[PDB]
Amino acid sequence: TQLTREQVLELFHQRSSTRYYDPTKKISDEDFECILECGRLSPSSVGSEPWKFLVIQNKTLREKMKPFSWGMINQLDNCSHLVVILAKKNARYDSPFFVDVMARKGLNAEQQQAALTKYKALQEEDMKLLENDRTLFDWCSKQTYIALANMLTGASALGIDSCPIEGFHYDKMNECLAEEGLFDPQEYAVSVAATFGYRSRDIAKKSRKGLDEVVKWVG
Amino acid sequence: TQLTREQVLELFHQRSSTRYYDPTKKISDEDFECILECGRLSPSSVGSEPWKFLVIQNKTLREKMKPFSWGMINQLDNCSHLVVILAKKNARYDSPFFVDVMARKGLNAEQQQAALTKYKALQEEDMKLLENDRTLFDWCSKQTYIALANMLTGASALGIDSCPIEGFHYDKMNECLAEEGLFDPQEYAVSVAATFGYRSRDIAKKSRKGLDEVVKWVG
Ligand SMILES: Cc1cc2nc3c(=O)[nH]c(=O)nc-3n(C[C@H](O)[C@H](O)[C@H](O)COP(=O)(O)O)c2cc1C
Ligand SMILES: Cc1cc2nc3c(=O)[nH]c(=O)nc-3n(C[C@H](O)[C@H](O)[C@H](O)COP(=O)(O)O)c2cc1C
Ligand SMILES: O=C(O)c1cccnc1
Ligand SMILES: O=C(O)c1cccnc1
Repeated sequence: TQLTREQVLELFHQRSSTRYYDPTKKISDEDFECILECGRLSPSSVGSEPWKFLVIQNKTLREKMKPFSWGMINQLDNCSHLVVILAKKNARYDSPFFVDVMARKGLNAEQQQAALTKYKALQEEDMKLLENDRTLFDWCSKQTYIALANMLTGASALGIDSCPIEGFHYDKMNECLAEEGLFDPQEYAVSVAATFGYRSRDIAKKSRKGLDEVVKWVG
Repeated sequence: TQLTREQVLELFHQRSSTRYYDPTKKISDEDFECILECGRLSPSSVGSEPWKFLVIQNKTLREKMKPFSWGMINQLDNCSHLVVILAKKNARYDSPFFVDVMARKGLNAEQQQAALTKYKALQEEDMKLLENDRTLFDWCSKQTYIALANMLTGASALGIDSCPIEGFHYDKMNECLAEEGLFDPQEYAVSVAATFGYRSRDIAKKSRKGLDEVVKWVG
């Protein structure tokens, strides 16, 4: 709730990508539930929350991923928890998906038509998202990277290590998960994944570009 | 550095999108540098770190933004600080950008050709990023939304309010900032923005989907 600049900086400095997990250690259900809340409570463009969190504790499913998940093949067997994040497909301003968005905010027929023209201008004019399906999906997939970032940070504040994962064949992971009946492949598609647990090895040297190279002040 | 579940949960409940800032309150330079570090230290796919943070404190430049920034119109006049986050364009596995990435990790000719083979498979086969410029750019822009999320959360743990911003004409924001010579428009393009300051109104309550609607457990 309140931290000092030296605790805040250390909290973001201390989080590291953990590629080797201790299979003997596992996260508590209350610890992981608060990690998932970090995700659920994340902000998202126009309150869209275009995400779904699949928690893959089934061990037969983890083994089936191994062949096309080179980024986490040596993490799938030992991590305590695995999360695959999906992003909403085709979240157009006039889609049922956005009727639910407006409905969660209690919008009358007039409030909805004003919000609808705002969504349209955002998607069609401001960001040019309705050229094809991939650009619109990537917009919701961007929001899911917000939830991903917050789950990593919330985990690291609870002493739990993590690794974000993109190292897998999207097409094969999509098919494997949709054929296992875990989501409707016309409404959602995989966006990014993440492992959680406790490090087995040591945490390496934090390496990033300098602050003076990545910031330009405009005064 | 270490928080309890009540503190972590409260940290993500307390962060809210602030549309109304107190113009008499400014964030100190030391507080704002610690917010910028939160972004700099964020994880990124293959350590790409594909972001640049523009801090727009010039009030003439802010005023030039108001006509096409409906999402931020009143925030531009009262927020303490404004950050426009750029994402790298054309970040192909065989680009100079990725020679810099490999160079910061110190790889020899053998390690660079092995890593280049992994970047190739990741970008071309696994994620299908190389079918046009937009898909490759949107990959880096997803990374920058991680940096965005960490800046919002790091700011709120310091007691500083914020609001992520997508509500603006992107084409016109790219042009306006490139005409001030702030980046090379063939190397970078605007990804997302954020305002920071101290709110003038109180936090309204979280409205999110339930944990039971957005989490699917597979045991
Ligand atoms: C990427 C992104 C862009 C956003 N753009 C704007 C914006 O332009 N203007 C605005 O007022 N709010 C914007 N929001 C704020 C969201 O509406 C807000 O996150 C959501 O309604 C949830 O509220 P909370 O953030 O207050 O929890 C944006 C949020 C995100 C994540
Ligand atoms: C979106 C995303 C995907 C990532 N994918 C993988 C991955 O598949 N496998 C992996 O080992 N690390 C992956 N990483 C970890 C990064 O390589 C790591 O974050 C970065 O190099 C910085 O190191 P640090 O996080 O330990 O500081 C990923 C990171 C991000 C952000
Ligand atoms: O998220 C919002 O509420 C929002 C986004 C863009 C423009 N106006 C509002
Ligand atoms: O970020 C990495 O280190 C990474 C990303 C994808 C696949 N393997 C490694």
